[PDB]
Amino acid sequence: GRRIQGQRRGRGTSTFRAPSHRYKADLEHRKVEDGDVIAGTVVDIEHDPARSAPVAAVEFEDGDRRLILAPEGVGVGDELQVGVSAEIAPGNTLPLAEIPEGVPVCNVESSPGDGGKFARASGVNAQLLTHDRNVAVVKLPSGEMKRLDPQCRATIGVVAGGGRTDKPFVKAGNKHHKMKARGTKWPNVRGVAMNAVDHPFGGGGRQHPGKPKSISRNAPPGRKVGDIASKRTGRGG
Amino acid sequence: GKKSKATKKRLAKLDNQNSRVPAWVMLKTDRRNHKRRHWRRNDTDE
Amino acid sequence: PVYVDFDVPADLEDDALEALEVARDTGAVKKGTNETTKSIERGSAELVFVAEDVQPEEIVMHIPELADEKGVPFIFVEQQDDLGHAAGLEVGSAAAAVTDAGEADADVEDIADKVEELR
Amino acid sequence: ARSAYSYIRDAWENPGDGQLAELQWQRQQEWRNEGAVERIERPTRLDKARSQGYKAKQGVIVARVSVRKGSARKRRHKAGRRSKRQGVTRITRRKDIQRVAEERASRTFPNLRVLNSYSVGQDGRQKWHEVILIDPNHPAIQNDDDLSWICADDQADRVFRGLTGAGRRNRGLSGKGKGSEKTRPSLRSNGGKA
RNA sequence: GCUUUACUGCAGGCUGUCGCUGAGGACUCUCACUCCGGGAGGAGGACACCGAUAGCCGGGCA
RNA sequence: ACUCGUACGGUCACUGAAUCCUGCCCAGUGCAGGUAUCUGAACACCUCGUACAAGAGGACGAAGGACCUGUCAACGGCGGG
RNA sequence: GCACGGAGGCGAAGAACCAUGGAUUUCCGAAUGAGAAUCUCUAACAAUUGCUUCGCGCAAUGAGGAACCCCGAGAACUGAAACAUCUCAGUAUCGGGAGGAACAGAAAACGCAAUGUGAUGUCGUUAGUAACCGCGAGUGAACGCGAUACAGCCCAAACC
Ligand SMILES: [Cl-]
Ligand SMILES: [Cl-]
Ligand SMILES: [Cl-]
Ligand SMILES: [K+]
Ligand SMILES: [Mg+2]
Ligand SMILES: [Mg+2]
Ligand SMILES: [Mg+2]
Ligand SMILES: [Mg+2]
Ligand SMILES: [Mg+2]
Ligand SMILES: [Mg+2]
Ligand SMILES: [Mg+2]
Ligand SMILES: [Mg+2]
Ligand SMILES: [Mg+2]
Ligand SMILES: [Mg+2]
Ligand SMILES: [Mg+2]
Ligand SMILES: [Mg+2]
Ligand SMILES: [Mg+2]
Ligand SMILES: [Mg+2]
Ligand SMILES: [Mg+2]
Ligand SMILES: [Mg+2]
Ligand SMILES: [Mg+2]
Ligand SMILES: [Mg+2]
Ligand code: NA
Ligand code: NA
Ligand code: NA
Ligand code: NA
Ligand code: NA
Ligand code: NA
Ligand code: NA
Ligand code: NA
Ligand code: NA
Ligand code: NA
Ligand code: NA
Ligand code: NA
Ligand code: NA
Ligand code: NA
Repeated sequence: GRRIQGQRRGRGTSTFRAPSHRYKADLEHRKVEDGDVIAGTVVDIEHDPARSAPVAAVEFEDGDRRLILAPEGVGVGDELQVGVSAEIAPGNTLPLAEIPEGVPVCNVESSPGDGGKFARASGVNAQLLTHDRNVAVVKLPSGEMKRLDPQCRATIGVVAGGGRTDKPFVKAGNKHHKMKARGTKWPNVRGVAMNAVDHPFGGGGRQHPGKPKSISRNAPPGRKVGDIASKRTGRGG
Repeated sequence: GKKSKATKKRLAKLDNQNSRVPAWVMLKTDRRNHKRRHWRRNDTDE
Repeated sequence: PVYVDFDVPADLEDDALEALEVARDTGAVKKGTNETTKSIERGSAELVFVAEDVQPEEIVMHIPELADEKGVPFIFVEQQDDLGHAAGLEVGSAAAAVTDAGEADADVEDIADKVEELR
Repeated sequence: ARSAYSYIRDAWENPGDGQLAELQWQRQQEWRNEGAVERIERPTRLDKARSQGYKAKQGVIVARVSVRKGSARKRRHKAGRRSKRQGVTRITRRKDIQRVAEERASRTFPNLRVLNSYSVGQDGRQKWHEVILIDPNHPAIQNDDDLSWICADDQADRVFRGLTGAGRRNRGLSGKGKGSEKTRPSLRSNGGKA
């Protein structure tokens, strides 16, 4: 047959790429030699095309102007601090170790100094639970317990823009506009609505999957479609 | 369209190659321009 | 480095090269790793020199143990061009051998003893 | 008595033992950071180089080349093929890694000609070889009775035509008797069956 | 052309083994190697990656 | 490539606004988890064989399978008496 | 000039014509200062190399050629009255490269087993033999011999 859509993706052609040239900034924590004396002022609050959430422009004492992952409750004029000695207030960045437990955090680093990887989408947050001279247990938004190096820097507060998911798109047109800002092919044609040659679920006099939808982890690309290595399906039980 | 100096030189040449075999040549050889390109019925390169 | 098992103090190295220079003018000297090797093998070696800035190291790796199973004394030298110049060459030399000193057997003998003591 | 050279050689019979072992464990670290073709002032194996024609002289050059280990990097068939020709994983090239290395070097020095090459070890994913090249245009070589032969026009791009030592063994030209029916005088004149 | 529990194979995935690969049936370490860090240095570590091979799955493809 | 992205994400599928709803079935097929015991290749190892070798056998046993379990908004099924 | 017109001209100062050698030889073109559909913009071996007075100072490479030659990559139709090994075939085609010819070549050979031959190509033969093969269809040498032409040498190391 022909390569399925999932396979056309990987080639990275225009249709599948994200409009990178239209993006603003790669939101990452700053690199401080050490000390914490690094502080800056919020200059403006801008919209981030890549995340559908706000982001804050900040000017640092050392003339550095950079956009930053804005937590909720950060306004123009506010003073933010990034370092080991950072104060413990919303918008400030400092290693998990210096952070008190029970405090919601966002934009958490997986490796000290990697700039932040976890908890960065609209209104999400991580929850620093345990400390130690070795491990810093954090609970990510998915609910998983992640052991982390306490030297990993993070930002206090929940990400801005919370609740974005509460409103329905209502119409195709709205989906369309959002989709246009992401690296994604949209709308979606069902496999069963295709021809045998185009998808493992294609063909037939009527529409229905040909075989069972749960597919093995070992299935090859071109065939791994439907419910990938599902441990269970349905709602029952 | 906008032509370059070179294109213009080539068009000029084609226009020239489009002239007739002079009268005297007919006499000098005791007796056709196989390159008669019409602007409408024919087509030039480029 | 891999064939170097002890460090020769700058001063010692200086005295050693000094001895070598007179050795060429009074007694006899062998310049070049191949010629040094045959000395150690033929026994006609009293003191052999080996540079430490030799690349590749294979060119000399053998000198130590060979000299040790032959009872011949050897000393290390940081530079390679200094050993070559001290031997009287306009070029460098990875190894040199004092084949019968000359008006320096006293120093050589001592330098040998100093190294032995230097372990 | 033994030449000093004999010692370099005797060491390289067991590159995984003794001082040479520790030496390699160190070098490769630097090598894995160098490029694909690095020119070097001195051969890592003097005895071998000299044995193969090397000479501390103007116009004689040496270079270490790195090449990946393993079978052919082959793309699977994109059209009909009988089962016999659908292979990918077990297919190996007919040119050995050493020749690949000799060619990568010669291309790097367009004006030079390959003289010979030898192995200098390998880690788990690549092999290194040192190639000896010659400047057929330098008078220091055009006047050398033991090398000026490589200056002749018909020696141009000799590595690409298999005229190298490794090139000739790989062409199955070692045996002068039985077994070399389809190799000598050339693979191509024998309809490519050797 | 297409399908599948048709025949035969071929990619791919999983898994064992050998090489890279080192010090003291469960374990510590650091020095290769990998990753984070501008760097100092951190994490990981003889595993992973990669090369070779073996068993299983394998209309994704011939 | 996704990705100047990080689960309020994005990938793979099914159904197809709203409203009232969505029963029974895990035997088969699929997927997933577990597994005393059984089965399970090659290297290394042991025995026999061979002044070596081919070869035969043994010990050990990974994934996988048997076996057990979970799962149908998973493929699908919902009869005769 | 082909090219046999009109006008006019050149040649005994030996023209035309032919041979060899030299002068001139625009732009693009490997195309090389940079850019470009044959043009343009502000001193140029661009790029990769060798030597090096370490300065592009001295040099090299690049591209072409009817096929031939050498080194790599490598099908399928077809034949087997289907078809998978096999066959078509190491063919077609593709990548890299040399020369006027390439390649090969002075035995770690042969093995008419010998008290024998004596670098290598090629031609004739050996022979559709030995050998391979769903032992099917098919595939398929060599030594030797008769010829052609003949040619044998240099390093590494020892010792200096
Ligand atoms: Cl969305
Ligand atoms: Cl060459
Ligand atoms: Cl004979
Ligand atoms: K066929
Ligand atoms: Mg980023
Ligand atoms: Mg939704
Ligand atoms: Mg788009
Ligand atoms: Mg749809
Ligand atoms: Mg349809
Ligand atoms: Mg299909
Ligand atoms: Mg339907
Ligand atoms: Mg349906
Ligand atoms: Mg006109
Ligand atoms: Mg020939
Ligand atoms: Mg990296
Ligand atoms: Mg098929
Ligand atoms: Mg130009
Ligand atoms: Mg047939
Ligand atoms: Mg038949
Ligand atoms: Mg054949
Ligand atoms: Mg024979
Ligand atoms: Mg000589
Ligand atoms: Na279908
Ligand atoms: Na026209
Ligand atoms: Na070359
Ligand atoms: Na063959
Ligand atoms: Na059709
Ligand atoms: Na069932
Ligand atoms: Na079931
Ligand atoms: Na001319
Ligand atoms: Na040039
Ligand atoms: Na220059
Ligand atoms: Na037929
Ligand atoms: Na048929
Ligand atoms: Na067959
Ligand atoms: Na006879």
